Amino acid sequence: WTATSGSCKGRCFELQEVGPPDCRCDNLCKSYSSCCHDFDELCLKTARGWECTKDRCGEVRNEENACHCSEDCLSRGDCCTNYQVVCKGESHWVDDDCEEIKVPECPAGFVRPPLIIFSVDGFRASYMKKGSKVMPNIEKLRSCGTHAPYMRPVYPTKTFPNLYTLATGLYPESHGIVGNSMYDPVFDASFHLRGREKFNHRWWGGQPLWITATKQGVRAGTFFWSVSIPHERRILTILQWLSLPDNERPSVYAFYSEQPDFSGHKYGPFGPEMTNPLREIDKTVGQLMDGLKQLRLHRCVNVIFVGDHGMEDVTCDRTEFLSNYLTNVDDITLVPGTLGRIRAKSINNSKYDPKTIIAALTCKKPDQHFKPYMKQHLPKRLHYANNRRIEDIHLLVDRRWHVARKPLDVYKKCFFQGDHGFDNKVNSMQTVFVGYGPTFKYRTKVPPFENIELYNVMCDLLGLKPAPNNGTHGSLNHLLRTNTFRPTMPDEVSRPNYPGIMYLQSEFDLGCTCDDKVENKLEELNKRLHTKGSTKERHLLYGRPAVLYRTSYDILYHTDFESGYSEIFLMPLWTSYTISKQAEVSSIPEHLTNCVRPDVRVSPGFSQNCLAYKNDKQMSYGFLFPPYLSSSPEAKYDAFLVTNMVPMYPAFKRVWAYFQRVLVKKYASERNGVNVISGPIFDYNYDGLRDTEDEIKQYVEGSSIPVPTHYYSIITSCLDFTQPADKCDGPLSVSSFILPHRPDNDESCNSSEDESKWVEELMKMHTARVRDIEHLTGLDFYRKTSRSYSEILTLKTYLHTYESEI
Ligand SMILES: *[C@@H]1O[C@H](CO)[C@@H](O[C@@H]2O[C@H](CO)[C@@H](O[C@@H]3O[C@H](CO[C@H]4O[C@H](CO)[C@@H](O)[C@H](O[C@H]5O[C@H](CO)[C@@H](O)[C@H](O)[C@@H]5O[C@H]5O[C@H](CO)[C@@H](O)[C@H](O)[C@@H]5O)[C@@H]4O)[C@@H](O)[C@H](O[C@H]4O[C@H](CO)[C@@H](O)[C@H](O)[C@@H]4O[C@H]4O[C@H](CO)[C@@H](O)[C@H](O)[C@@H]4O)[C@@H]3O)[C@H](O)[C@H]2NC(C)=O)[C@H](O)[C@H]1NC(C)=O
Ligand SMILES: Cn1c(COc2ccc(S(C)(=O)=O)cc2C(C)(C)C)n[nH]c1=O
Ligand SMILES: [Ca+2]
Ligand SMILES: [Ca+2]
Ligand code: NA
Ligand code: NA
Ligand SMILES: [Zn+2]
Repeated sequence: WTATSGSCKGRCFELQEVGPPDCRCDNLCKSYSSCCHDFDELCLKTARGWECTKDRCGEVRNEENACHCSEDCLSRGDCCTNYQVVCKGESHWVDDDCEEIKVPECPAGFVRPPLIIFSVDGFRASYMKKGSKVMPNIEKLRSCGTHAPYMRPVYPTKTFPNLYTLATGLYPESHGIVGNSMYDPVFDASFHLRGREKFNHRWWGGQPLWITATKQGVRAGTFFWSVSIPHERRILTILQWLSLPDNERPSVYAFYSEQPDFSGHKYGPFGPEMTNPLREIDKTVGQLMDGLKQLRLHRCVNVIFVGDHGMEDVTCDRTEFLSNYLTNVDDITLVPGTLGRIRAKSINNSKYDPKTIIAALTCKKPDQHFKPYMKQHLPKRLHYANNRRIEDIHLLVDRRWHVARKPLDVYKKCFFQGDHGFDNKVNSMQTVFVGYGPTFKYRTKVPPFENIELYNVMCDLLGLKPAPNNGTHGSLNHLLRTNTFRPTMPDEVSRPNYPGIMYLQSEFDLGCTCDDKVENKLEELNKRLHTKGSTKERHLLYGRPAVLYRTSYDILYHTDFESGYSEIFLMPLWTSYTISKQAEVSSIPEHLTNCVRPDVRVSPGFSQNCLAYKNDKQMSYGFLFPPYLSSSPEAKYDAFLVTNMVPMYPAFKRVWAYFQRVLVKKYASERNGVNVISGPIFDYNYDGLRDTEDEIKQYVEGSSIPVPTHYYSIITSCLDFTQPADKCDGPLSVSSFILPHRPDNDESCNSSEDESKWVEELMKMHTARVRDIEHLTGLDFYRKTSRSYSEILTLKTYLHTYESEI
């Protein structure tokens, strides 16, 4: 119930929410069906439109008008945004030369530069160049402020998950808005675009920027705008709030546009109908900047122009139907479109079986345009699994396609020509970032970055402490002139042991064999040096990784590689080695095919054993430092130490052996040497975070040897590839991956072919940031470089996409 009989007189767009059943005059009242009777009359004036004209200049104030051109309008804070241009001979902001804003130039009473977040829905990154001729205001912001060539959204590349990730710094699995449609089995409740359930607070996790500001005494304007309130009125409302007395005035404001997404769905991303929406968004930017210039705030406010996701060409005829795959299509519920989520239609149906659904959807048609995954098997870079609202079965849909349950859903539910939601590495899904103002840099281009990083920067711009989030604070310091965040490196929690030779060969009973009893003061002293770390500077180029949790581990040195060996997990946490451009690849000698050697530095009790692998009929083993890249026949024997061995399903060893034998040297050739750090990851509860020993669900049969869920590699070289990786004087270049450790290659439909046709494609799909490996391992990399810490944090957030140029 709402007693809509109270009044909005002098309450229009009030900032406080008055409690039911008293009628509301705040922006959300429309959405709630609760505005006072006179809200439209008083608060949504439209008389005479939005622009001053010569005849209106100096007019007698008529309170009916949408905006004013009377002499008193500046002191009332309610002139039309073009007032000073039309009536007072001023220029539009866009027509002014850009001039560096070295310090905030703010009216008296302003405690800090206000922040205005101008969000545009479906604004694809390439509109900035492709539409530049028709967006002069946006082009001025872009060229004069700080901009990236694109900003990476989160998956799924849908509106609500991205807008709320921008507001919170969290992945959707953590903030809870995992789609624009969701079912929460604990609540037994459904969230939809239409309707009221979506306003219930239990959907919205984390702490969004307006709540962060409010808790810390910084006032915020509205972020959600009722769809019926025209953009011109939204802008006028922000400018009115900016004229409030100091103690009442917000410091952070948001404007939202439903365009160009609305038209992009109808016309496609580059439909000729798209020019007009771009022009109209640019005109709204110009209204805002003219309005700020009138208020003498145009060199005071920081403005962020940011999008939620892009837009791809998608038509009704490019739809895959699950009814062409599944016999039981009526026993499932599908969340459809540019991603699929499948769960049982009835929880009482005990014939429902996810395994048979996955198999029926796997590589069943030659040009199949989606791929099924259990959510824990999705690429870890999507961070899309740890939430009960994400169904166990996920379909990753190819760009330009949809998936639906049955044909009748697509015509009895072509209209549309655009859509979005695909993998957030896809070029068409990328979106925009420009920052303009005193706190941003001037005429500065920054590399692409992920939208999860922006919350921390928005908090920096407002003087706020961010709530805990998934940004890496400091990684975007290069966007900023002032207010940078100067992080310290985390403290190492566990110090390593450095064991020497402590065990005789006969103390081991591992069931291993090696043909190595093949026998010198020249060479003997030299090999002793290698075991004490004499080549460590060659192979550990950026310092040893720090272990950020409590554990027991040993540093082991070798001619060709260094490792941090866990006594708890019986294998390395990390193995580091450098491969120069000149390195040669060799084979494993015949006499050494099954060789595994006890490591006399590490007790039998803290070693793996060969018998466990013999007995586990499903599990084989591989090596972290590859025997193929040994520096000499004699150094090769180190690669067969039991302390370099890790458990590997035979199907995965196909992938691993091709990476080690072919791709590492290919990368060293291309990049002028590479440093590689490789290791295991254990994430059995798919939370993106290192498992403790009691979370491990699978061991090599009969043993305490844990089976990794993934294997990672971090591959680093010099950004200036004229310099070799091991003699690099400037910035670094990195690429990394987190490969799932699976017992089949069902993910790769072409896996019956030679590894040259499918393995690198797999690895590209599982590209990762170093930060993702840090969360998964409790390790901190790049501790000893010559580079600034913020530059290293930017490096650790980098993701190599193998997408073509934007
Ligand atoms: C991205 O950044 C985020 C933010 O930094 C990282 O997420 C944090 O990760 C922590 C570890 O996973 C997690 O810490 C837990 O907090 C518990 C208290 O949780 C509530 O309070 C906080 C603080 O206000 C709140 O934010 C939480 O919000 C979640 O929950 C509601 C839903 O109920 C949602 O609305 C919201 O979206 C959010 O959901 C997300 O997180 C939860 C987990 O909290 C997931 O389940 C969801 O799927 C979703 O992803 C909560 O309201 C605290 O109780 C936990 O403590 C247990 O574990 C510790 C380990 O230290 C142990 O010592 C304790 O004994 C305790 O165990 C007991 O409970 C167990 C479970 O019943 C039981 O098994 C035991 O036997 C014990 O009885 C834990 O400390 C933190 O909450 C989240 N924060 C957020 C916002 O998500 C995230 O990891 C980063 N991602 C990456 C990849 O780096
Ligand atoms: C989608 N949407 C809106 C605008 O909603 C937002 C606009 C901007 C920002 S942020 C944080 O990017 O500045 C967040 C939001 C959420 C949805 C979080 C409240 N109004 N109406 C409507 O349908
Ligand atoms: Ca959107
Ligand atoms: Ca985990
Ligand atoms: Na075996
Ligand atoms: Na296959
Ligand atoms: Zn859309």
